[PDB]
Order: sequence, then C-alpha cells, then structure tokens
Amino acid sequence: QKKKAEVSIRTSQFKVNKLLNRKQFVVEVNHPHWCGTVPTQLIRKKLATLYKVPDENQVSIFGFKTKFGGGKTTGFGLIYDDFASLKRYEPNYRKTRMGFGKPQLPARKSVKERRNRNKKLRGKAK
Amino acid sequence: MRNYNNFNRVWKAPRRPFEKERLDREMKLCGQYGLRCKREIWRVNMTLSKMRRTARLLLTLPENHPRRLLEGSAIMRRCHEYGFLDEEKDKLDYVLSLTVPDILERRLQTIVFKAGLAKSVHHARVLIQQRHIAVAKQIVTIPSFIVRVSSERHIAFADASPFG
Amino acid sequence: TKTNGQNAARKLVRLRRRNRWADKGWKRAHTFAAKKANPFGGSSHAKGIVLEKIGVGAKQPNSAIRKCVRVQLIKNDKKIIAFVPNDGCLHFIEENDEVLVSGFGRSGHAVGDIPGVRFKIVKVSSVGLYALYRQKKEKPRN
Amino acid sequence: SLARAGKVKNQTPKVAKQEKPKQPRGRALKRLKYTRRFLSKTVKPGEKVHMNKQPP
RNA sequence: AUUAGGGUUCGAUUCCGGAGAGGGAGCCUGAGAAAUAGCUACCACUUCUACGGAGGGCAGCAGGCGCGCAAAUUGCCCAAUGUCAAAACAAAACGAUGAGGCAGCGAAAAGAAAUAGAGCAUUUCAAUGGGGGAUAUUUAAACCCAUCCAAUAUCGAGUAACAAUUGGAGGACAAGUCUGGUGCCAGCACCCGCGGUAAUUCCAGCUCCAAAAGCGUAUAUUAA
Repeated sequence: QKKKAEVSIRTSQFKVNKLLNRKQFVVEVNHPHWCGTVPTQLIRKKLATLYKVPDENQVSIFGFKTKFGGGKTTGFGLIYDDFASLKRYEPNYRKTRMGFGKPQLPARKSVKERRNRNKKLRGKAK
Repeated sequence: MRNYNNFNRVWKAPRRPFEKERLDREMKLCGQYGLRCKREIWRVNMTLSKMRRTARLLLTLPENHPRRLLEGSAIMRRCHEYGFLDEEKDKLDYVLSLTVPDILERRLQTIVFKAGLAKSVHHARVLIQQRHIAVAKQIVTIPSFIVRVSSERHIAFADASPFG
Repeated sequence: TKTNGQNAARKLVRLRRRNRWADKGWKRAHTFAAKKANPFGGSSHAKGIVLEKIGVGAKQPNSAIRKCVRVQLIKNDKKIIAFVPNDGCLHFIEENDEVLVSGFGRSGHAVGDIPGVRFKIVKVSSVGLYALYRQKKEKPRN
Repeated sequence: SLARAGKVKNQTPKVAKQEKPKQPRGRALKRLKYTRRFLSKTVKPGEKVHMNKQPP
C-alpha cells in the first residue's frame, strides 16, 4: 500500500467535430497499482472534470485495450453538446451501455419466418 | 476465405539430419545459451542466412549503385543497432561474416545473465517468463527478445514484480 | 555432340521432346498406362474387403511365411494381395472385414522378400492396425 | 501353414516395464544432456567418446 | 513449391477475366438476360391429390443421403465492410442483407513458448501460470487476449500425481561386441541384409540416441 490506486488521464489526438456536435480524442489511462482494470465509470468522471464538462453522460467512451504487463490502457471518447447529441448521434449499442436502450426486437429469425408466410398472402389477411 | 493475413516460416531443418560434427556444435550452443530446442538454433541460421545473402547480392553489385547505397546502408545500420556488429566496423563486407553466436549473444536471455541479474542462463530464461524482467518500463516475457544496443542500459526489473 | 546456333531453337526444343520419352521415372508420369494399372488408381490409400488369409513363402535365401491377405477394393473392385505388417496381427483380421490398404513405400513395386506384394494394411475396421498390435485400442466387436 | 502366427511375441516372458522417477523436460533436459557430455567429463587423449557402454 | 545459376513443377481455391445453374433448347420484360430462388417445352429423376389435378431444381449458407483415402454448426448478428433503395439520425417511428462479420468444429500450414529456478545423499528460501475468480475490460451480445490477487477489504503447485511423446540403437545414420526369450520359427528389413542354439538387426527389460508439442507411415511433387 504505497497509497490508494491512482488513475490519471491524457487525451491524445483531439478533434472538434462540428458536424456531429462532438469532440473526438484518444484517451490514455496512466493508472499504476490499480488492481484489475479501470472500469469506464471512473474514466468518464475524470474526463468530465478535466475538460469541465457539465454532465457525466455527455462523455461517451468506447473500446479499450490495456497494455501488456502494466497498468496503462488506451481508448476513445466523445464529448457532446448537452442531452441531445448523445441521443441522436450515438449507436444503439453504445447507448444501452449508458442505460439508454432501444430494446432488441424479436430474434432476427422470427422476423424472417413471418416475412415469408406473408409472401403468400394478398389483401388484408397479410 | 477472403482473409488476407500473411504468414511465413522463420526456420529450416538441415539436410543430413545427424552429423556428429554439427550435433556436437548444436549441443555446445544449447547448453551455453540455455536454449530449449534445436529449433531456436535453426532460426538464427535463417535470419542470418537471409541477412547474409542480401549482403552478397548488394556486394556483387557496383559501388554507388542506388541499391547498394540505400538498401546497403540499411542492413549495415540495423546490425549496429542490435549490436550484431561493432560501430567500428562499416565495410558491408563484415555483414558477410557473422556467426550464430553474434545473434545469440544479443538475445535477452543471455544478456540478463550477462548483465548479471541471474546465475547463468537458466535462471535468466525462467526469470523472464516469470515476468520479472522489464526492458525499459516494459515487461518482456519472451526469451528471444533481441535487445537493441540502445536498450541494454534500461533492463533492471519490473515494477509489478516482487522487486519493485 | 549437339547443334548450336542463334536461330536453332526449334531443333533443340524438338530434340528434347523426343528424348525425354526415353526416360522412365516419367515415361511413368506420362502414361495413363501407369494409372489404369495402379489398383489404387492414383490415390495414396484404399479400402478393401478381406477375401482370404494367405501365407506367402518368402523369397530367395530367406525362409519365412509372410502373413498376407487378399483384398477386394471398394473403388475399383480389383483384387490385391496385401501384407499384414507385424507380429500375430493376422489375428486382428477376420474375413469380410473392411481394411484400409497402403503402399509398401517403393511406389509400385514389392518390398524385398515378399514376392510381388506391393501393399500393406494400415487399419482394420476403422481402427488402426499398429494401434491394435501395440496395445492401445480394442478392436470393435460388431 | 498360418497357425505359427504370433509364436514368439507371446512366448517371450513379460517384465511389465519398471517404475522410475520422471526426467526434466524442455530446456531442463537440454541442460541435463549438456552437463553429462561437455562438463564433468574430461578425456584422456585418447580421442574417443562412448555414450553407451555395457558391463561386458 | 522448390531452386547457386539455368531450370522442373503446381495454379478447382480469396483478386481480375471467362462459363454454367440437372440435361438441352426457346423467349418475355428491360438500359442491360438468351436470366433459371423469371417464364414455355421436351428428356431423366421426383412431391403432394378427395383421381379431377397441382408442383420441384442447394455448383447461395447451414444440414441430410451417396460417394470416396479425403473436408466443420440445420449456430448468433447486421456492430463493422459494401450493395440495392422511395432511404440520415433521432423523436410514438432502429429497411432487407446466410453478401459480410462473430463465435462453434478445426495438430492442413505459420509465430511465440511452459513442463522448473536458487544455495547423489538431503534439507529448505523464493517465483510462476495451468487452473479458480473479479469492481471489471472485451464484444452488437457472448467469447478469446490483455489487466488483476488489494486499493480499506479476495485463490492456490512439490514425488511440480499439474507425471512428454513418437520413432530408433549392424551399415548408409547419432546411439549397446548389456540381460532375458525364440531357433531360417515368429517376425524385422525403404536398400544391403538379420533369424537354422552363445542373434550388435526379431520379441522383451534396462540403457543411450534424434527430433520434440510434436513424431512416424502412404502417395504425389521439387532438390538430390
């Protein structure tokens, strides 16, 4: 116990994308002596602070690869204008990770069997 | 199908499977550098042969021929890095004389033993897989890691190891 | 002696087409005459049915009775005398057993001391024959 | 004619292997082989090396 | 692929080009088809029927029989790459996509590398991942890899039973003038040759040898 596990952050290639209303950057987590992996929830709360972003959720963060043999990881992150441009511009899978879902429709097959039986039918029976 | 990912051979088995002259020369190297298998010898025979062979081709060539300068200096650089050769030697003829030990001396297993962090070479080979040796801040688990001569200062031990 | 000249490349190309046919390791590769007669029909292995168990008196100064089998190839319907490779292993073979047959290893000719026997059995009823001899698997009763 | 089959292999008595300790594996053995031959063995010259011998 | 060089050989198979949709032929629609998950016919096969009839075309992906020496799941998904389209996304309101991707099966090949290290009796000072598991990371979701055994607070190896095999030991060819058993028998042996009563070659035990998570054998091919 030299101290608590200490986790800092550096973003690398930073880009302001005004087309989608987001900022684009590559995130690097410097964490030594963090048992396990740094779960995302913490990276977000750090980034939201370091840029002084007014909300936590405006920061969406996806994909991470640790480094072989020591605590450091690398990943991508986005930062948006407020509540809107997460909802519009983000995939449905990266949304559900935040908790905002659109629940998965019935298993893809089940749609296919119905599509076909309807290739039989005419009028209002279909 | 449709997956384009290139793979290749690193080694070759010798003709004349068993010659008591070669087998002798083999074991004398296996025990000295702490090697697991003959396979790891035949490997530095091929990376040495390929290297050697392009040295001939470029050497048969006329001086100042554009390949001999550009492609010739690059083989002659990378052997100064990795320290296959001494920075005193630049003729490109020297590349054409190298030996299996030169590339084995440069293998992280021997160097951790030569640098003196280990008893001989068997401690060194286990002590690498045991994840304790780091090259520069980077834990390196592969005994066959070839140690660039700029990196022979930095080895020491890991910071996740017992030793830090 | 041979002919030499800048413009002579017909004579040289023709003269080789003619003189390669005199070659035998390939007067073999170029004759269907080889393929029709190799009862495997070109394939490295084949499956037969065991027709008959056969002793074959060994050749020349060697005295022995080598343990051979007749075989009915399932591809070709051809018949083949094949060799059972090791001690007592003829006990692992019964009549009408399916048997995988391989060559002896000099491609189309018999391995010395069995007169005219070019093939040996590698498997009996989908179980390996050497793996039965050396005791590993038990021959499935069917 | 065919009943001599399998004579000798069955007729030879069985020793049922023998228990022994395990050897080293990997490079460990490669060291065990190297200690024998290139260490601890000095030769009277006399150039010869016998890997097996037998108590004749 | 193999090759000093010159060559010898393979190229059904990912990319380009050609051709076909069981066999043949004919044609409509359309900018483009002699299209086959489009039509018409005949041939060979075949599936329902209430006997009047009506159907089918896996050399699409899974899978079945058959055949053969010989080859995986009737699996998830459009997250990515493209395509078509009347089409951005989101907001009651997420187009299809067996193209494609992901995993399952997978010792065809290819890379890395465990099966111990430290000071023959012993004795004991550590270290490790196989494996267990995770606040989690991964991913469309799950996997696998990587990170982790406290960060206030969580696993563990000593006969390392967590136990390396496949072929050899007369010659070519590296390694036994060991000990049993057999007696031209059984078998080995690519070739040469072993076995007919002391077998350096068979069958065994021990011993050593080569290669090693790989190693024999068969056929084809290149060098020789």
